[PDB]
Amino acid sequence: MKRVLVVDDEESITSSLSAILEEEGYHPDTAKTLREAEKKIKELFFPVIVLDVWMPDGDGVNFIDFIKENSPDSVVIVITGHGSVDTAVKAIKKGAYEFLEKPFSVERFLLTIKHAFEEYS
Amino acid sequence: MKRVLVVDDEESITSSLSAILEEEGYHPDTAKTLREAEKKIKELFFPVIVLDVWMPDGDGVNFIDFIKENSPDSVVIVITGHGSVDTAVKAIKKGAYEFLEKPFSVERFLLTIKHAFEEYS
Repeated sequence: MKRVLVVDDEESITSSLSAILEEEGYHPDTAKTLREAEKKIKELFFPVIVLDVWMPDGDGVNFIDFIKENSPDSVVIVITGHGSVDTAVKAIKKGAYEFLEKPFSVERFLLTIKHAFEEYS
Repeated sequence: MKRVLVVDDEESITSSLSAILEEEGYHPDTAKTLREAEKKIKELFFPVIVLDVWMPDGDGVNFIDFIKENSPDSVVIVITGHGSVDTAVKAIKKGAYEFLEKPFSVERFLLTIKHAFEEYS
């Protein structure tokens, strides 16, 4: 199942990214808090999940630790508008399949998901 | 033996980075061509090597493929002044332990090596 969970305190963004995700047949999700995404993350099977860095509860880079703990085969994408090569690297070796800034187009956004699964396989 | 090979068509840079590397007891090296770094690479044991992207023969990101072929346990660092998050990621999953732009300070430069080994272990 092309299930995907988009975690972002910005309903404005998730709303858009959710339109393109649901269009490809995928199941886009929204989460304003990580803790909430963790409860369901362990209560259901999620192939690929998207979690930005700019989080209210806590950064996303560190959030991976939990995922890689209760979902090693799982793949999560880290995105942030602040931009940073340093944080990007450490965010790639943690549990981020790809690092994309805040602004993104369906072209690069869709390519991320499609590859997110194929890779996980 | 704290051996390190810095590949950069810029003798001006390698000259500096080589001063700090040799200071820590490491053995800094310079290479204006990849092909040359490949011959010696398979002619000796190299724990950590640094290869920038801006190369005359060919990009460094793709160069990793060769290393990961005749040196999987080996760790190489990819650096480029052009800067790019996209290329950075793909350069991290290839064989780059860390991604640092052109300009760098001994503080971040030394930290890369020190961790380069410890990590490889």
